[PDB]
Amino acid sequence: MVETEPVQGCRDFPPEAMRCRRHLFDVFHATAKTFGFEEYDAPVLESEELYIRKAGEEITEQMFNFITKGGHRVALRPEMTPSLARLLLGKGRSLLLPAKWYSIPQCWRYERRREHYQWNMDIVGVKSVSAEVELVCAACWAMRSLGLSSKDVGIKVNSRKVLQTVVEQAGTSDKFAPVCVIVDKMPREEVEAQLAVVDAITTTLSLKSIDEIAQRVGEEHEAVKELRQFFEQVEAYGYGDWVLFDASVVRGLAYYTGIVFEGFDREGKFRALCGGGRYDNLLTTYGSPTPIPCAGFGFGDCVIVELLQEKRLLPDIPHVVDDVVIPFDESMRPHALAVLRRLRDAGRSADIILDKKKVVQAFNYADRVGAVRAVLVAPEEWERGEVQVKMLRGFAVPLDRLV
Amino acid sequence: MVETEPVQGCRDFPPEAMRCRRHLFDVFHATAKTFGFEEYDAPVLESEELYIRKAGEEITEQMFNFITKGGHRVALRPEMTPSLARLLLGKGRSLLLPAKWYSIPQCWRYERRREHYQWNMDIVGVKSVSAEVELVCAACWAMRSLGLSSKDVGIKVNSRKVLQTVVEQAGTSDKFAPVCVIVDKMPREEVEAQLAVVDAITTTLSLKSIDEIAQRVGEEHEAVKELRQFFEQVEAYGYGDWVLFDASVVRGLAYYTGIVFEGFDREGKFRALCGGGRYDNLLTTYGSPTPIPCAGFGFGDCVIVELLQEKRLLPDIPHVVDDVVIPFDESMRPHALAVLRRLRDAGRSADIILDKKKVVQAFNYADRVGAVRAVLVAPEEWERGEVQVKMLRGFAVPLDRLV
Ligand SMILES: N[C@@H](Cc1c[nH]c[nH+]1)C(=O)O
Ligand SMILES: N[C@@H](Cc1c[nH]c[nH+]1)C(=O)O
Ligand SMILES: OCc1cccc(Br)n1
Ligand SMILES: OCc1cccc(Br)n1
Repeated sequence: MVETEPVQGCRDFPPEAMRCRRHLFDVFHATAKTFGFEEYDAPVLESEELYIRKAGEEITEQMFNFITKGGHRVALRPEMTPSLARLLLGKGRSLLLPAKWYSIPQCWRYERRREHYQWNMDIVGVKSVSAEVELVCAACWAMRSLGLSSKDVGIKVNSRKVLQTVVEQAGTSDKFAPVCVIVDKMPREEVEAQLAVVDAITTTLSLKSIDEIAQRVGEEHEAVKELRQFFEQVEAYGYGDWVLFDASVVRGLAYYTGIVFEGFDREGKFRALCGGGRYDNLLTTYGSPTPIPCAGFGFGDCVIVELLQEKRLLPDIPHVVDDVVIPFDESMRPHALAVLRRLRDAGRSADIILDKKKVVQAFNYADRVGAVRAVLVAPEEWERGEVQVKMLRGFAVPLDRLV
Repeated sequence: MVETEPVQGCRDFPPEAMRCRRHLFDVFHATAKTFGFEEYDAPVLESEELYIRKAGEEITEQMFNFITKGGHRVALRPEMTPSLARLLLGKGRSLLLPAKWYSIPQCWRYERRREHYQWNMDIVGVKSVSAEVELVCAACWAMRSLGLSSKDVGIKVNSRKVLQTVVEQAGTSDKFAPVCVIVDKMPREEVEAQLAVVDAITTTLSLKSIDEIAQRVGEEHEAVKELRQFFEQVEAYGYGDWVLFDASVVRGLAYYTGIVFEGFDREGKFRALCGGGRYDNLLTTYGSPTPIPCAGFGFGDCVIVELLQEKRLLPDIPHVVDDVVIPFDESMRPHALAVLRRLRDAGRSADIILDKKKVVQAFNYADRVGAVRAVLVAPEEWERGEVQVKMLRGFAVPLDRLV
């Protein structure tokens, strides 16, 4: 027998599991539409070059790469943001701004799971914190659409500019991104050893509010005015109970320059539900002649499902279909087919019993596939221009009155 | 600057191109729902073993394979059917039958395009030709939903059992599948040379009707009764002008045992639009203790788009959004945000102008993103509990009357 299990660290999605995934994705799609984002996509396969950032990122360290037969260094994408930037840079001057683009790519890694799907939402060409406001609200919106509340989850919000200022007011301005990557890992003894290759860092990470950080850098330091505006806008949109300040949040990615944020469950049981931030320099580093402000987030398909399961928000939903058409016997098949065509022509989902079987087993089959209605096509009714209809969740009906 | 082009033989889908793809996929999905098929998925990455069929298939010859860091022979899937069978075999006795499963996987190759998406539709556990009838009708349905008619396209239909009988009545019963693979290629001189490593084959390929093939094997040879039933059922479903007999159609895949079929444009300008057939032995060869009848097709995303472009059936459709909310200035942002929340709460798609800009440039922006309506939020109206609304495809309105 063949190996029936999927390849290492990858998931199968038979119909039952696929209905769950599709329930999650319907939300990602519907939230994007609500928020005016436009869908895009790009090859899962990208040049390895794309991801050579040299900051010790976990995401790049764990890159699922290989060499083609032609000798080209390639990778299954570990994230989407670099692909987005390539696309943006490819368009350059022709792309109208601002742009709001989303996608739900499968992303990969090698080392546990080797794949996941990740909802990506990004705003391009918006300088102001309104971009981050909308992104954080979109993530809250999706979580709320899935049945969660602000009692279940929150979004922690910070700015890297603060640490930047503390890095700046202290000793280069060359390695702010590596430091973030290390500080993101916060085993204190281990983290400090990595930073050797500091006290103001730990202190400012532990500062508990905007007022306390305003004391450290001024009531108008770049980062203070943005956060107050951010919290003020989220407040005004009505999702104020969903967001809060947390100075320990920097994220693991090199390219964030400004506001960063992270979704979490309020019980402390799970990893981040989603993660994002402003990355105003990425496209400059890809060789863009003009700086392109950007901001966005990734929202994985696994952590959220665990949370939804824990909260009893992922009930199995069975397959449904409107009609199951049942030939009384094989002589009625042509006529049953004509009825099938009408039902489908009217926008109904409909099966016809494909195999040879007895009526009562056809009815049982109808029940098992979650049919709302069974339509029996029998000789005596057919000559009266009728079928027998029966609701499952039988009285004779004219063919025209079925739809 | 970074390489802005995608990796060799792969396609980018910026919003414009993605709208086209999504138009095609909406059809694939909606047809599957109409026909009662259930969605499933599986990893793009599969064990190379899965595809070792040793029949000289083009699809396996051109397999995008590699070795992992752990030394495991793997491949980006060249087709989906083997993945389906793995899943089916994994379930075995627990899977209720019949089952109707669909998916729209990206599939890959190495050699031109290295990737395409392919709608897959398969019926499992149905012995009779009704399976093939429904599959062929589903493909016609999708094409018709895309604007095509039976004047534009058809489906050629055959059975491999005929050639099987001619192979059987002639000299082993071990290499029927390799012969199909060669005969599928029909450069006559080249094809005959391959078959050396025959006249009844060419003759029967050139037979022009069911009556002529019935003369060669009997009015009830397995293949004759099935085809008459097939054409009779498709006729009864009302798609008789879409289908026809063609004895030269065998398809390139080793595993087809019965009825095979192929979609084509009636002008002779394009390759096959879709391709499928019955494959009643595949799961036996994977080690299933019980024979599992199966039938299905693949329907690519490229040929169909070319055809639709040629027929002027793929007009660009611009982005749309219901509302664009416009702060009169920054002081109105909080209030504009509250309005944004209401609109979205009511199921509308809505943007808010994120950047600082003048009203008339906001209105222009609204027009460019395809907004149905612009909602101006200005101080004088706001204190009257109102905004200014203006249709694009402005009169004052109470906040409650916007939805
Ligand atoms: N690529 C980021 C998410 C993101 C999208 N846009 C900005 N950030 C991640 O994987 O965490
Ligand atoms: N795998 C086939 C299509 C198919 C699906 N089911 C049966 N056949 C192909 O690539 O042509
Ligand atoms: O960002 C972590 C990550 C990247 C790719 C795949 C998986 Br699973 N996890
Ligand atoms: O069946 C031909 C095929 C397989 C995989 C990818 C592409 Br493009 N074409």
